[PDB]
Amino acid sequence: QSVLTQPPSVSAAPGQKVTISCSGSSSNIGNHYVSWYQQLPGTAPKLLIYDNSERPSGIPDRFSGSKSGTSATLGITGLQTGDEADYYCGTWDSSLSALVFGGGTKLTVLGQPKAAPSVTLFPPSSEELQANKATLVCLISDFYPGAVTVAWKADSSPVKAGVETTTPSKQSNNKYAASSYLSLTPEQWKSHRSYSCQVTHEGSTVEKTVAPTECS
Amino acid sequence: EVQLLESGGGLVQPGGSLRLSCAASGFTFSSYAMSWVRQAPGKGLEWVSAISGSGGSTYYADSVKGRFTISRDNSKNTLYLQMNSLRAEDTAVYYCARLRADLGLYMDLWGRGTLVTVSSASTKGPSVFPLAPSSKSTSGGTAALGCLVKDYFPEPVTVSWNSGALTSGVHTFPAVLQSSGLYSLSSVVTVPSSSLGTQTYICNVNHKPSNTKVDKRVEPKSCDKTH
Ligand SMILES: [Cl-]
Ligand SMILES: [Cl-]
Ligand SMILES: [Cl-]
Ligand SMILES: [Cl-]
Ligand SMILES: [Cl-]
Repeated sequence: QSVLTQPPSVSAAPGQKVTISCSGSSSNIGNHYVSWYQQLPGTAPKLLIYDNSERPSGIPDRFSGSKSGTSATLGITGLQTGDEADYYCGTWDSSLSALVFGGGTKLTVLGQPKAAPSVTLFPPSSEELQANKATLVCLISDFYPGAVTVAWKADSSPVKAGVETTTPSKQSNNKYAASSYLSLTPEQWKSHRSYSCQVTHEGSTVEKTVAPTECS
Repeated sequence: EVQLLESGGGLVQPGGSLRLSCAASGFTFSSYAMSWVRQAPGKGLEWVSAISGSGGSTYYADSVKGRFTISRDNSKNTLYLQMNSLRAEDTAVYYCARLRADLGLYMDLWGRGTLVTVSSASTKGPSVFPLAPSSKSTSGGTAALGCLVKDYFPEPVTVSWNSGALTSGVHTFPAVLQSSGLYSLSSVVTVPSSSLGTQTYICNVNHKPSNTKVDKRVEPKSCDKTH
């Protein structure tokens, strides 16, 4: 995925402080200046921090950056709901000859209780199998904060091909849901003993498993 | 004040070509290196290409070398990205960004983005498959059941349940763009397991672009002993 490593998710209540780390190597953060980009939901990224620790006009001093060795850190004090966003670190990498980014961190400003996800896994319907297709549908519901990681397993081996996953969005009850799809051929579906949808939320992984030969 | 505005985004087939522009205003365009950055829907930022103030120097991400060509016209304050041999993986919002280099390299000014969708698809109504309630859910309490609305183009579809008589516990998800070049979404509802013998559950899927409406009955599976 991305060259720089960021935590997927950080959260704290309004008025608290958080830090978001960015881990790299000599050829990127080690030898070059780190910038930070803020992406508010449904907007283009914007420059937050440049030259490791400098603020553009209009960025308040609640926002700070530092770099040491092959790591960088963004600090946010006096957290407020308007800070809720995806944050990306960036730098130059002299070894890839490329501007590189971290994978992004979703910052949640906590406004409701934390809730571990419910995970509902549907095997391919008889009807879809008879149309010669096979989709596993992993429905992930009633969680907060709105940030998950989804991994699919065929028996015990990871599957990366045929995977599509939606960005969490709010349910009527104000908690988050998200969906993930694993697209197989009927041949692939029938030729494994089981498939699993693994969801990682905060300090929990919840995994559901279905089997071609079992009534799910 | 300084601004960037991308255009040229839209639908193009695998193997096809598309050209994006960006118009700059409020500064001396020729004084600044320029950058394209993309973001597949719900994924991270990915740098694509950069170009020196003059044009005489160009840079590319490995993934786009020999397919994309960045260029600019300083007389028209315009940046271009010509994309050729497009692939499904090139599907993304493309942002133009001003690249500063005074001390470190960073992108201080961004456009609003333009979406590029790479699919061979044309108008196609959905297939609707049942997401039958788990046989382990149906013994008591509640059960999740749904509809998988698959293989349609373009967006959107709207989903109701029992012709709008059932709204509590309903969640319709955003669409994904599959490797097929077609959209899929799901709608789910939680219902009393006791009702499953005797209440009918029908998703109602409307795809106005193909004038298709599909009503799909969702029932317990044959293999489920409860039914
Ligand atoms: Cl990267
Ligand atoms: Cl669960
Ligand atoms: Cl089954
Ligand atoms: Cl200027
Ligand atoms: Cl500059």
